[PDB]
Amino acid sequence: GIVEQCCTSICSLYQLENYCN
Amino acid sequence: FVNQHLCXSDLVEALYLVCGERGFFYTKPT
Repeated sequence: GIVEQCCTSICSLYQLENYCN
Repeated sequence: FVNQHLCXSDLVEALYLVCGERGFFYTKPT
């Protein structure tokens, strides 16, 4: 749910840069 | 950083600045 906790809530850029791929 | 609110338009806009040409591809279906 990268979009869930991020769109339906808040998240951390750290886990966001983990998608660099 | 600011509240990490990302929704499609921002989701990609985020990985875009967070990753950029590094190659970012968020999910959606899974």
